[PDB]
Amino acid sequence: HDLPEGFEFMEHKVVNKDIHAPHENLETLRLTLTRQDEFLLREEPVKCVTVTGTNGEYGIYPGHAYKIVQLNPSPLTVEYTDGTTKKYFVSGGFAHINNEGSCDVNTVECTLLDDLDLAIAEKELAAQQAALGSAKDDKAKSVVEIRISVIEAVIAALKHH
Amino acid sequence: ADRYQVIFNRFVSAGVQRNAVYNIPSYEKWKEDLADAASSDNQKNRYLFAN
Amino acid sequence: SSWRDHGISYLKYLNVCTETLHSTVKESRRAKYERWSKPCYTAQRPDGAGGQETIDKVPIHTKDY
Amino acid sequence: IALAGVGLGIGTIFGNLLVACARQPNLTKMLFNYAILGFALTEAIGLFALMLAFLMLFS
Repeated sequence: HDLPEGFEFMEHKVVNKDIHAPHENLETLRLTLTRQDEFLLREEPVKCVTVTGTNGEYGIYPGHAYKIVQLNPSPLTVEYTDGTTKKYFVSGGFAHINNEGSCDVNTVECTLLDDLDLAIAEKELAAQQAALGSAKDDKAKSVVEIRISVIEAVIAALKHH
Repeated sequence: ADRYQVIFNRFVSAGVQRNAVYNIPSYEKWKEDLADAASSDNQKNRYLFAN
Repeated sequence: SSWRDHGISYLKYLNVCTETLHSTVKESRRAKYERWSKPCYTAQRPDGAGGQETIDKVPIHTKDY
Repeated sequence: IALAGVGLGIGTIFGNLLVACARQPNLTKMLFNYAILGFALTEAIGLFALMLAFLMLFS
């Protein structure tokens, strides 16, 4: 009746480094990207990862100090040591940075920037703007503002490149 | 609520299915335990993450 | 931004953002992504008569937030 | 007057020390030692001025 803890099935535990330990110069960062409980990268070695948190943008490189970031709807960039850039777009979630050389970005929804379309965003933005005036109450206005902000961020990311 | 315990089923292989449990300590007491993980040497795996 | 002042929780904010993101996906991939948002569920309690009295503790759809 | 920039400098080090100890309690040994090492490299400058003061006060 010793209920096996669900985490025990997952043997890929997090590698945390002790404070007093000697330093190691790392050349790659182990990135773990997850969408709706589905990982796209499994401890992939990358040169750097750019993530847009609440306060601002962050460029995470190997050896970055341990930190927790609350992401916002925005693009995410991954640059490999080879010299290849891969861009996704996330709607939210958290990013955990470890001083040991790991970065786990678990987002509610992470989709390729290519999969998104421009005209679809434009029409949706117009509809939300029209519906904002006809908002039932304050809560509806805030919800529409959230939707508008997400669409604007998507459009800005597409127009950037 | 002191805790929320989710009991579900886990699928190891095509036929080996077991019962698994997720415990979610209520925030109020999770904050208190995160305190011990930040100060005392106790809980070393959760020292950096806690900090 | 302004949704916190109205009592909306963070999880509901995440759900709305994901639903909007899915609505912005192309038609082809929308077949898959849109499945990951549709809230097809309810909350019920069986009563003495056997009827499944539906509960209203939490809204199901985003529009009900 | 040079001591004004010295006494303040010490407070800055100790001010940072408390913050550092708050977010890395285990590594108090390194932080405290470095604080006292710097306090001596700021006290030196304080002694620099004090010597000139005594020279211009007793001569």
